[PDB]
Order: sequence, then C-alpha cells, then structure tokens
Amino acid sequence: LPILQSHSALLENMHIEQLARRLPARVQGYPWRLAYSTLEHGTSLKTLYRKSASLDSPVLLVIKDMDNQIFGAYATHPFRFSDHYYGTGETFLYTFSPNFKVFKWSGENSYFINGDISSLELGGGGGRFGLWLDADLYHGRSNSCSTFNNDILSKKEDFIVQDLEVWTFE
Amino acid sequence: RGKLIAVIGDEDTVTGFLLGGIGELNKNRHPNFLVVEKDTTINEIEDTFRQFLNRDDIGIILINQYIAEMVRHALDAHQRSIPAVLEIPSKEHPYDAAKDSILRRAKGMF
Amino acid sequence: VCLFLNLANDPTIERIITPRLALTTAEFLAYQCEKHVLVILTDMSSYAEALREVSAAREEVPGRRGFPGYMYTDLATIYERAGRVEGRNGSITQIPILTMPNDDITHPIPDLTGYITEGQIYVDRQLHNRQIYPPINVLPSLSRLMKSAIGEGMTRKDHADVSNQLYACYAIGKDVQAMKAVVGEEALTSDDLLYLEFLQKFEKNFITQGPYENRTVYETLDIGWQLLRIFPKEMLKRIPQSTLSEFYPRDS
Amino acid sequence: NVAGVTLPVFEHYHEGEQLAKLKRNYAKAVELLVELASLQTSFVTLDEAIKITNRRVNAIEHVIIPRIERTLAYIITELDEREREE
Repeated sequence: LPILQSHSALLENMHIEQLARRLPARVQGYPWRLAYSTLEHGTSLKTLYRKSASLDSPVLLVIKDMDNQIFGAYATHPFRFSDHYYGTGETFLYTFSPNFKVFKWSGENSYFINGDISSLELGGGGGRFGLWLDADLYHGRSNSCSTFNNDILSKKEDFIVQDLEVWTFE
Repeated sequence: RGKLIAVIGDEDTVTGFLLGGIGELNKNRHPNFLVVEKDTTINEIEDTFRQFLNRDDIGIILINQYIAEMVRHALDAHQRSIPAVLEIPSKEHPYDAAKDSILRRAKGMF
Repeated sequence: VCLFLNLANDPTIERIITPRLALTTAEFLAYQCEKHVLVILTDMSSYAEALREVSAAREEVPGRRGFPGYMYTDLATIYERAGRVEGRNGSITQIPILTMPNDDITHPIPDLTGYITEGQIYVDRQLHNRQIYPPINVLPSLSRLMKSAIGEGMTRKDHADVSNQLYACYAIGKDVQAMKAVVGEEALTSDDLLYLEFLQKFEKNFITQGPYENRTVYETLDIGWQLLRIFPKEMLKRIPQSTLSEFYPRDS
Repeated sequence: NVAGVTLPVFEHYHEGEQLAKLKRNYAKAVELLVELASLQTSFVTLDEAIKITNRRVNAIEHVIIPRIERTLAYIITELDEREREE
C-alpha cells in the first residue's frame, strides 16, 4: 500500500503514508524520484532550478527547519524562473505540526507558484506568502496567504532551513 | 530567399533529389543538376563542378562518390567552407567508405 | 595596550629609537611578567628612510639600491626580538607592516624582510578598488607556521581541512571566472557554475568583514562551512571522510 | 558560436501511393543531407580557427615572451652598471 521511493531522508514512513493519501489522481501509483536534495547536491536555489529544468511532471517540496518541523508544498509544475505566477488549483501547502494538515486552494486567487533569481515562493494576496525561500535556501518565511488560507507552516513565521528536498513523480 | 542545393549524379539520383523538391533553373536558364550519362567526357564533370563551386546561389553540392573520384583533383582543391560538397553513395557502385575529401582533415583521429 | 607614536616631522633619530623602546617594553612584559605580547610595528618602510638618513650623516657611501649595506643586520636586530623561551610562560609575536613602492615585492625592504620573517599577509589594490574590506588577497598570502597554531586543543579539529579546501575552491573559482570571458557562460559545466557561485559568496561573506565586526575562529570556521555546503560532498577532495561526516551536515 | 568563433550552419525550409512513398523516402534523405552539410561547414570552419589559435599560443611561448625576458635581463644588468659608476 505505501508508495515506492528510489531513496529517502527528510520523510519517515508515517509521513509517506499521510502524504500519499492526499496526492492527486495525476500522481497516484507512480514511483517517487529525488530530483534535488540539499544533502545530495549541495545547498543553493540555482542548483534547485538547474536540477528541476529538465522536468515535465508535478513535484513535492519537503523542508525541515532548524526547529525540526516538516512542511512544504505539492506543486503542479516544476520550480522554474517565471515573470508571472504559474500553477493550477491542485497545488497545496502542507505541514506536520506535529499532526498532518493540508491547505488546498481557497478559490480566491491563482497566485500558486512564483520563482525569481533570488527567491522561490508560493501563494499571494497582498504582501503575504504561504512559503518564501531565499537564494541560499537558508532563510525562509511563512505566513497565512489567501491563495491557501494556510497556518504558519514552520514553528515560526521566520525560519532557517535545516535541509530541503524536491521529489518528482516519474 | 536562401541558397539552393545542387546535384551532380547518375540519372537515377537526379530523379531522386528532384522528386525530393530540390533545385530550380535560374532566370538565365542555367540548370541546377548534372547527369553523368555513360559516354560523358571527363572534363564535363569538372566544367560544371567549377561553375557551381564559384556561383553565389548554390549552398550544397551533392555528388555521387564515383564521379567525385573522376575529379578528385578539382574536388580536394576546395579549401573553403562556402558550398559544402557531400560525397553521397550510388546504386550498384559500392557505398561511401574511406577516400572522402573532407573527413581526411582528422587523419590521426577518426 | 602600550602605544608609541612617532610623527612624520618628529626627529629622525626618534624613529630609530621607536622600535627599540617598543621591543624593550615587550621583552620586560613577556620574559619577566610572563605575558603573551603582540607587537605591531607600523611602516618599517618609514623606519628604513630614517636609517638611510643617519647612515648619510655618518658620511657612509650609499649601498645596494641606495639603502645601507648593513640594513639586513639592522632589520634582523628588530625582527628576532620575538619567540617563546624555555621556562617562562610569556611570548612575543610580531606583525611588521610595510609599504612597497610600485607595488614591487623585489625592493630591498620587503625582500630582506622576507628572508627574516616566516610568512606574508598581502593587501591588494584590486580588492580595494572593488570596494571590498579588508582587501586581503589569500592566494599569494602564506603563514609558514599555521600547522603549529591550529587543530584539536588549539582551535578546532577541522581547521586545517577547511583552510585547505577554501584555498582550493578559490584558486579554481578565479580560473573558471577567467575562462567564462573566453568560452561564454553557456559552455560552462554544472561544476563550473558551482565554483562561480562559491567565488561570489566567498568574497561577500568570508573575506568581506566590517571594521568593527569581530569574529572568533569558531565563527570564521562556521562561515567557512556555510560556503563549503554549496558543493556536493564528493567535490570536497581536500577534506577526509571523518571531517565531512562530523561537519558537512547542518544540525539543530 | 564556439569560444567567440562564429560557425556557418544551414536550415532547411520548404516552399499514386508508390510515388507518395518515393516522395517520403527521398524527403527524409534531404533531411540527413542538409544536416550533414551543417556539420561539414562547421567542421571545415572550426579546423581553421584551431590552427590560427595554436599558432598564437606557440608565437607567445617561443617568440614574444623570450624577447621580453631578454629585454628585462638587459635592464637589470645596465642598472647594476649605473650603480657601480655612481
């Protein structure tokens, strides 16, 4: 019943079980491949976009902060540099806090994913982001945004990435 | 606009590359192909090959290798990169092997 | 701090006396009061200008390049008032500071100083023009005694490995940065693009520091690991597997 | 472009069943030939630029640098003479 992965490091089986119940029909019954990991490939946003640039299927983002909280997003499109917001309403944010919560689209706006040379972010609605990351994958921020109506995904609004992974279904 | 491709061949690979849509005849009514019929004089397959080689409208020249070989003199003497001469294979005469005028640049390497 | 000031229009004999008062004080503080003394001697190039003048006043003939022929034995009498000694818990460490004409290392003052002292720290006009401070260039710089100062019980066990790997990455980064202008950035490999990212972040975070910002060696080594973590750990060939296992991963 | 050398290349553009099969089977041949002439116009142009570059690397190593070193050795020798005269 639990899914097949080609390796793993931030997720234990109880995280795999609870995520795999929620992923869309698009990606049910596919093995998970590790596209990027800070622990395998070194730590930078330019490396994350470089490893993602060949992809053409959805991705799961997993983050562990320095307070050990696990959170991230499921995103309908790979993380790429974009002039404007992109993605579709099957995108969601999630956290284990320590109980698993998932914040699917509110229907209010389509500000799902935005990538820049110096940051990656998800959500919108004023100055808010459900998840923002710096060029180093060192500082990030999470606050409630009206795209997802999310909680704070970390233990704090402002956080340090301990480590980060991007998985693709392929 | 753009260049043409030109063809210097046995009659069957001038029906090939012509049922392929290559090649015109210009406003001066100069053609774009040569047909090496069996009694062709050896000069002819140079006389037109030099005309193609220094026209402006020809981008590629396609030559069946056995009649590049009849002019191996004039053909290896082309040092420029402007019209590219492809030594294609033929029918019953054996296919493209060694002896190609361009591959020879890599003498210690191919 | 004990401070001795000799100004540009003080007597030129007071400039000859100044290093000798300073070192006679450091010898009392180190070898009688058992302190570790740091001695900073500022423009040994200004000292040599006064030495050449006292030499001319004695009516001596000018030596090689216009300085006194005995200028090695004179500078060595200043610089060898240094060290640790048996049975006393103090020491004297010297940092001479020198200005070179034409940025030329082959002039008598830096050249004779190189035969007596054991290393150099090199201050660079290009880093200064690029608005970096302190503009210290680590590629021509060397401390010849560094292996005796660093490691377990003296700094941290990884210090030698981090120092070797940061030097090796910077020496490659400057070479990739040169070929980028020849081959263009689309011909660079993924590993060249990692050295090109390290090069920028090394100069902005490790070398660039505030004039009132103080980093312990532990903070310096931690800033060193933040930069080494740009690379896959297979790239870090100057660092042994035991050091990579203890220090490459982040922790809460 | 390759290291600042510009290479010429070519781009193809286009203006009963046995005859249709023949039209396919020849049209797919001119798609090799217009590719292969892009490789041969590149190759013959790239061979020239390597020779010109290797000749400059040799001239700097064998002709230009030694003339500078002989000049620089003469200057040091003449400055020792002026010092000994003085």
